[PDB]
Amino acid sequence: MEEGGRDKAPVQPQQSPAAAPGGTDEKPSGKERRDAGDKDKEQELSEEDKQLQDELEMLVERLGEKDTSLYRPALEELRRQIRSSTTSMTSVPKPLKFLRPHYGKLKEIYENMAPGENKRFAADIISVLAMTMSGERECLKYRLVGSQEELASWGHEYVRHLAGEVAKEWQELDDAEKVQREPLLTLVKEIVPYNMAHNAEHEACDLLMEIEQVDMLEKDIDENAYAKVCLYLTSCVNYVPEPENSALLRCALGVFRKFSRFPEALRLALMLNDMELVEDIFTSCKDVVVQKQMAFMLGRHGVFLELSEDVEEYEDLTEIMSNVQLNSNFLALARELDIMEPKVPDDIYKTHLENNRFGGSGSQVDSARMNLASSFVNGFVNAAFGQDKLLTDDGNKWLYKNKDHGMLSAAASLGMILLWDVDGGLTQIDKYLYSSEDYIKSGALLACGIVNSGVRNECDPALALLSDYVLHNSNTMRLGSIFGLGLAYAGSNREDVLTLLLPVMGDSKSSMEVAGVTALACGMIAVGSCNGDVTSTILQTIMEKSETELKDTYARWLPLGLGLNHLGKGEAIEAILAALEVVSEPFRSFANTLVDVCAYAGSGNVLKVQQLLHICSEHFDSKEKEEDKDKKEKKDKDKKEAPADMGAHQGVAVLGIALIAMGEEIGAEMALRTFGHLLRYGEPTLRRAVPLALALISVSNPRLNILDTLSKFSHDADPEVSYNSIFAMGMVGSGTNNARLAAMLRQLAQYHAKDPNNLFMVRLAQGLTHLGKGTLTLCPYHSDRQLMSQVAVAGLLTVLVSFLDVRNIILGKSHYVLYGLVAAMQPRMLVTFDEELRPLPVSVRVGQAVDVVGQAGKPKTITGFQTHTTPVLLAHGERAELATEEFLP
Amino acid sequence: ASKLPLVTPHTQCRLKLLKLERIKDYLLMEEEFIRNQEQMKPLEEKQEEERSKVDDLRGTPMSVGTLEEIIDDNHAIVSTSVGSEHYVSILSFVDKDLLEPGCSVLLNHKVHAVIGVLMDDTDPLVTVMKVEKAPQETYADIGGLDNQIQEIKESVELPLTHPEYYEEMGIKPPKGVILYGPPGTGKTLLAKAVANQTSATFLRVVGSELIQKYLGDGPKLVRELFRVAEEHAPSIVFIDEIDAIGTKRYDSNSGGEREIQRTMLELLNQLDGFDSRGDVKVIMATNRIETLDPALIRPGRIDRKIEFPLPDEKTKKRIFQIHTSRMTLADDVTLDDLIMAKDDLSGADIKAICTEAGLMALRERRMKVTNEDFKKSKENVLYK
Amino acid sequence: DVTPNCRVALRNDSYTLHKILPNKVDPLVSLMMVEKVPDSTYEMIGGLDKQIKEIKEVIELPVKHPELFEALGIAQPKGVLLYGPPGTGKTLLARAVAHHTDCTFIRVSGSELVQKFIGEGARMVRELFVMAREHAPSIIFMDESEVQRTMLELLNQLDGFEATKNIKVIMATNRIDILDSALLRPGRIDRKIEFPPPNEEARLDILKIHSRKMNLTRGINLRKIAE
Amino acid sequence: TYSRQIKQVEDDIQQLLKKINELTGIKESDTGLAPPALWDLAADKQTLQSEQPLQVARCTKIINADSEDPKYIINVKQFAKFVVDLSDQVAPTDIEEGMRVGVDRNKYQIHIPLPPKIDPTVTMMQVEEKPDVTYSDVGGCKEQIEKLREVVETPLLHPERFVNLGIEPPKGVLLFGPPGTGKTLCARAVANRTDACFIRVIGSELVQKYVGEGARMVRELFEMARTKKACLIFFDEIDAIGGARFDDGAGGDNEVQRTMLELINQLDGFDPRGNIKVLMATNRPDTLDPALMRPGRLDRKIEFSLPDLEGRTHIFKIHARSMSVERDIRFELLARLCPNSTGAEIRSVCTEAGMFAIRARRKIATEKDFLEAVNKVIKSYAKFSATPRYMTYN
Ligand SMILES: Nc1ncnc2c1ncn2[C@@H]1O[C@H](COP(=O)(O)OP(=O)(O)OP(=O)(O)O)[C@@H](O)[C@H]1O
Ligand SMILES: Nc1ncnc2c1ncn2[C@@H]1O[C@H](COP(=O)(O)OP(=O)(O)OP(=O)(O)O)[C@@H](O)[C@H]1O
Ligand SMILES: Nc1ncnc2c1ncn2[C@@H]1O[C@H](COP(=O)(O)OP(=O)(O)O)[C@@H](O)[C@H]1O
Ligand SMILES: [Mg+2]
Ligand SMILES: [Mg+2]
Repeated sequence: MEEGGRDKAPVQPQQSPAAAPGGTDEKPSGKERRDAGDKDKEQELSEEDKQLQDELEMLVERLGEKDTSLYRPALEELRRQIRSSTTSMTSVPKPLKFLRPHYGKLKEIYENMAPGENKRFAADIISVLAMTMSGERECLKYRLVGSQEELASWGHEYVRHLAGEVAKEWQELDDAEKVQREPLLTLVKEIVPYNMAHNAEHEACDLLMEIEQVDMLEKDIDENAYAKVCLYLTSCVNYVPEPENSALLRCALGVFRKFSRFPEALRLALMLNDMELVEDIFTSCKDVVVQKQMAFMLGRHGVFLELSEDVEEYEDLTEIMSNVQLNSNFLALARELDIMEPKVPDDIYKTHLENNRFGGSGSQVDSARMNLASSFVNGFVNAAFGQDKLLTDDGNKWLYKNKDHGMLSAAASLGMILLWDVDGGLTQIDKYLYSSEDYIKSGALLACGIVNSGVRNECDPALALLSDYVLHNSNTMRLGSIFGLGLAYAGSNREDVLTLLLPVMGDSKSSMEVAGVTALACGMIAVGSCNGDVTSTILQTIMEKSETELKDTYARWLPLGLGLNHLGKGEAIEAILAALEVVSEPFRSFANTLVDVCAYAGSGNVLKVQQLLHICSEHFDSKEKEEDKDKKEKKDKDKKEAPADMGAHQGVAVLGIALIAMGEEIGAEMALRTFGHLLRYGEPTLRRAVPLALALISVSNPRLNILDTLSKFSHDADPEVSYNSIFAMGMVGSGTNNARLAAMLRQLAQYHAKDPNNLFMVRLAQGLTHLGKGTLTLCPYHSDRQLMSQVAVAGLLTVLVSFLDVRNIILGKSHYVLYGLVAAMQPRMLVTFDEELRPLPVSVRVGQAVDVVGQAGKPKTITGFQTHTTPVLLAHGERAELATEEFLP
Repeated sequence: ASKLPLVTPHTQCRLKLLKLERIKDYLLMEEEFIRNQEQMKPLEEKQEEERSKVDDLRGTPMSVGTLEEIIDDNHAIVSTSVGSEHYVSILSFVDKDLLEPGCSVLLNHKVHAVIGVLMDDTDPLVTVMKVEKAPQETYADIGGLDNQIQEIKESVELPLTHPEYYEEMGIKPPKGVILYGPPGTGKTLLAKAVANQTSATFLRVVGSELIQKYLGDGPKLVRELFRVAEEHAPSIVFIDEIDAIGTKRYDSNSGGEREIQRTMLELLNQLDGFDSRGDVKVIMATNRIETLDPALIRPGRIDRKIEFPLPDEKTKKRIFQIHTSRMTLADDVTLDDLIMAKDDLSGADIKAICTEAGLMALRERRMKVTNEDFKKSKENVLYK
Repeated sequence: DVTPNCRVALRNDSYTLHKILPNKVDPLVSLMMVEKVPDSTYEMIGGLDKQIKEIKEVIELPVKHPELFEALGIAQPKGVLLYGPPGTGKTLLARAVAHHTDCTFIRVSGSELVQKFIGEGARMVRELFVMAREHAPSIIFMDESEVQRTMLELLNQLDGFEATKNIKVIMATNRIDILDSALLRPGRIDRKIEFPPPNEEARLDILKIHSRKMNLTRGINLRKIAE
Repeated sequence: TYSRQIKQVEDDIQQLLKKINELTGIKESDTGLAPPALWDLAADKQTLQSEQPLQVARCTKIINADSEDPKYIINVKQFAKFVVDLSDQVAPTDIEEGMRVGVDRNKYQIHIPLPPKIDPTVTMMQVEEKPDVTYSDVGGCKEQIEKLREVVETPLLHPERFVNLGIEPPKGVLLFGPPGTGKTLCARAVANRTDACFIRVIGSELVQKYVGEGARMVRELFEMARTKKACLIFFDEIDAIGGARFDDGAGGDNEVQRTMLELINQLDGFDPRGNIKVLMATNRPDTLDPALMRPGRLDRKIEFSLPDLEGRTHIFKIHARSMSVERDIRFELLARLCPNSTGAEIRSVCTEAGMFAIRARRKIATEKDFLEAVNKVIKSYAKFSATPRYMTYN
């Protein structure tokens, strides 16, 4: 310990502040010149951020704190310069002069007067001087003042601009990663009124930098994936003009303001569609922005590009509508027939091979329900132009044999044979349509609504399925003619045929298998307005569901189209609109949780989760509302699909340990559909945790719950090595797990993963995380599998063709005007980069590099080389124009 | 445990805020999906009850068996400790994987069914041939060479520490490194500083101890040696004095020079096999570079050939300054007279003269070393 | 209380542990028991007094006083070569020094009954170092080319590669001009000590110490017998 | 601003990960147990079902049967020999003699036949896995690639052009030349391309300690080889497995010669390997025995020489395609400076020539960097050069 000798700072700043009450009165020169020699020496001796152990900042306040407490308040005649020498010296060490109750008394030194132009002694220093002190201001002082005292005195008025020049002081000194420290100031400052600080920093951000918008930009989109409802409401509309005013990157506008479409205002992204139709620059980014407006996240847009300039750029709309959809056809017409796919692969039933020699002999399984699964030897393999001529004979000779819903099934498989088609899908039905059969005609014409899905051209606004519907006095002519029109027009918001399908609800006909899927058909059309649909559902719900206490034909079908009619908003008005609408006995208050959480698909509002588990957790429920708790766990299946790769880990760490092992009914019977709505992504954290409850058949329960989780477990697309865990389970499934109720189900499980080698992107996360409907077409099946009385009769309308929004599979696409370039691509693991050094290292899977139409995969991001510069849209979106530029010799 | 590998950010980013609050989403939502288990069906504890149900399946007489084959439908032929093998079945708590032919397993006492697997206490030979700690000081101990230090850092250290320079170049490091010169020139002494420098697993073998007395035990020792070398990770294998396999004949080896030859065939495979080799660097040293097989010295098996010349006199004085650093040198001595004492003295000669001179001081209990200690020290060391 | 490499009592019905069986052997106590070296002392040294002082400087000092070499900043010696004709006191000297400084006098001979306590095959010689670092203040001794390669294989480990100290080697042989030049590297060997045949003075005292256990007759004139 | 507030919200939720994952049960780091959720198949049913009804059924070996009766003669590991009987679950057809069978401990009767012993050191030398070496990487010896590939895979991939012409294709080939010439690397393209069992054999792995021990490994090799339909057996460095027979005075080097003669007998005569193709690769062929060198065992005889000029230039284009270079360099000048050079030497010129660019501060090498590689690799290492007493193969 070497003390003494060089003690000038523990002596003369120990003497002259002690002689400062002895030199304030009756000594006018020593009051100000020793305060000047105290000010500039504490300034210059604390500007450097290498000597943080200053010789005054932790040394003078052993007596200079009590001297300051009798120096600034107890003087009472403070003039105009001695406050500039006093409050500029006494305000610097005060976050470390005081201990942790500084937060109520930052103001007894500073709010006397802010001395002049405070950044003058905060130019070189980064954060020791007054930026940590300013975080202490905006942490506590502006929170207590601006809790209900926003429009106020000096505590807000100068604090706006003091929160302006310090926020520019973050982008003034070094341009390090302390740039992203500024939305901490803009955020913790006025958390709910975020617009008043983003107006103070938006134009300063416009004059900030043109390269320092991108890490702050993704910094703001991450924050804008979810928040509290007002924070996500305000910070997302403040997110929008940053690539518009400062930057002109301007091509990620549509897919990243689908974020900002539903919660804020449905006309706001229509004004941003106007902002798409203003920047009329050219052809490339103009093409690529409106590529996604048809069949990548939304539809219902094809009446807004018929202005007075219809030559090619406003004649883009038909090419958006069907010709790049014909490029989605051209994928499988030209680019999948050359890679692997033959006309009849057929060999997954051939992959069911060696059970005749696995343990003796075979030729034993002769179950009649096996041919329901042998319908998909035709059906599931024939996606992506699997057209068959005299190879549909497994549906032809079974089409005329038995199984009336199998006559609906083999005739309904033809739409899965001809998918995304308008060219001949009406012609391939007509050779098997004419049979004078209620079940063949309604399944085949139900497949007519499947073929034109996404086309929405002139196929049948009131042409074919209206002619199918007007025949009705009976079975599926009445039923399977409203499903395909909602399926094909699921992307449309046309009101007229919605009012053609409104008397289907208002008929009050006793065909309840039709009246339940009527709500599932009209719910797929609109997600916003038209309260008359909701009135039409609830009036028949009162006329029918009230005077009965019976099965889930009502519960699985009628409020689900109301959830689809009020999907996607966190405003918590629709829960008041629909929860107080069906005030009733609790079996009609089954619909309390439908519209409440169906509006809450992707957000973070965990206060919804505590009111999603804490009202009805167990209560031991002696056979009263087990279905209402199955639906209460069904609405725990969102908050789970669109948060994107974040917090999904212990989604699986305990989703075997919460209900499926030692619940009562909700997990042993229902809650493995949390894995059936969560993902198809594919990872062993659930993929090796589910056969510990699936290979455990546990036959003491109603074992078709576990067999209901069998095919659903096999719900996962992007085909993998799961033929072990499913073909072994079907190998024991020959002897045990009786084929009298499961022969459709095990090969339904096996044939589901590898439908076709491709087209496996149905999982509601596009670009990075945006939705793309994907829920209106997927939800009523996982709601529909109440695990009974629909594996044989009623649910064969849904179990075939429920989800049909398959936006194909890959992103390897050139789309130059000639279509002569192939690519320069390099597929990798999902993005690592947030912020680091210079060109931030993007990701780490450099070993793969492609140039052609090849596969997508689950966690992949794809970049390039060759100085092509990929200048189109810069984030994601799978149809880059791919122009090139070579100003780099 | 391997929950989320996104640990990039390195500032106050909101991604870091929202991602850790979304781990708080998977943990708050699903800690409320942890509460309900023993609330609804207690029925056991499941922390020890099912565990003691396994432990009541398996008996306390746990016989230790050995695998030799696997049939997939949880039964296989396992070897007893006697030798009389059985055809027992395999349980469900056996985690069907850590099962290789030759693995130590746990069987029943009654029906000898495959209860468990056993962690292997390895073999002592790995601990024998494996260097544990850093031997000595750094490259600053060496002095005077300064050229091939860049060569050994070039071929070994720089590929390890900087995996960027070869990738911006589109190139791979050179494979084999060989060291040759007069004896006592610091050939092993460089590998000492390498074993200081690296963080990779380091193995060292003398070329004399390759040879054996039984037939094929040499090449088998080679095969398990490179097995041990590969089965870890990034590794450095050092071979000292590999001429001794070809120079000296011993009567312990039953096979003649055409057993040494076949050992050289096996090693000649193990340098450049068709197999995927891995991250195993090879550093070799000898003094009779002219004697051994040039088929092993070809580029592809050894890429870098490094000669060590004799120390020049200006480097000699540096080596004197090294080995006389921390000693109480009396000012009687003149090192320049000690330089030209031998015209071709090695670096070991300097250190030997220094240590023996210290021995001459400790014969007389002094603290400093005088000139006559060196005068009779060069007579003792050099002239005999 | 359960030690590795220890016997136990066991019950037979359930194979429950009963009681710890006392002890058995070290794998080195049996080894030197098989070898049976003639234990010696200073009190049976016949006239080798300067050689005693030479061997104390190499062996005795870096046990009792290792800091004394860090007072000079030099490394401690490791290897001893004893040479001269047979029958000159090499074995009793090397046994004696370890006996007085309390080290594990472990000679190696390359036999095969020694083999079973070192290992099952012991493909190297280096597996002895397991027992050697377990008896860490130890001294390895060697007789008069398998010894010559063996010593090099030891010295290559204890060149800086073995970190455990207090392990030193002694080779005893004759005719130094026919051994290895790599063993004649000047930095390799730390000290070589010659043992001459005894003169008339040193033939007398071995008769003196050796004459102790005999029942004599008064008046012998041992000087004439030594002459 | 929320500097500690992001840190403690990080750490309490990363800790609360452990605070509930200990409540799940993955803990109690075992001595060979399963994870505690994994095993629940054998929880209540198979605990008393795969244990209590189930036997041990100790496996045995059949000596022979007899006529008119089952009356089997069994054999076990150490114990005595019994007259045993079938079960009712199996036919007496595949209870053929010299066969392992599972046998109960009390009645001592046969339950199920077993596959024979493979001696798993012979199992380990099946490759199970393929390298990535393409025939494009073996450029410079294209006619040798064709003359080899017409023998290796063309009857295997097309067994109709030879049968319908009426010829039986050859089964044997040796590959020989100087070291580093691309023989082993050339075989890596074969193990890349092919599809059947690729069982590799290195000649220094068969040298055993006992007498005749290695010859039985040849036997088990060809026994598991004849079980398969088609197989490719690779031989490397066959000078270790045999040169010739030269024995004079005291018997020296006898043991390897018996394994070599066993390999001869397993190659020709007495209902041959059938569909088993062999492929040798050696360094010096002059040492080899002529009865081994007889066609019918070693039909194709591929030499690997040095390239003339253009194969060398192609090798420059192989190893120099994927490295940052000056654009306007020429490789033909480099090939004129290497009259006698192997492809590994050319690769060392390239890989050193990039290190010259790594020497000072350059991202792409130059022509003079190549010239700095040529004089060092070619002319400064020219003391060793490894070739000239192997051109004559001595
Ligand atoms: N250039 C040098 N500078 C300083 N000390 C050296 C030098 N060369 C050798 N020495 C010393 O001499 C001793 C012997 O050196 P080293 O073991 O490297 O010789 P070598 O050539 O490896 O012998 P061999 O390879 O035949 O065993 C080392 O302990 C080292 O301290
Ligand atoms: N024609 C060639 N083209 C490119 N590289 C070659 C060529 N010939 C040899 N090489 C290089 O030689 C190296 C080793 O080849 P290989 O192991 O096949 O030699 P070999 O002829 O089998 O002799 P040895 O049996 O001694 O190894 C390979 O890494 C390869 O890069
Ligand atoms: N100085 C001595 N005093 C007494 N006995 C000695 C002396 N030197 C040698 N001997 C005798 O020689 C024997 C030891 O021989 P020694 O030379 O140590 O073995 P080696 O011949 O293997 O070197 C002892 O039994 C001892 O009687
Ligand atoms: Mg050395
Ligand atoms: Mg080779």
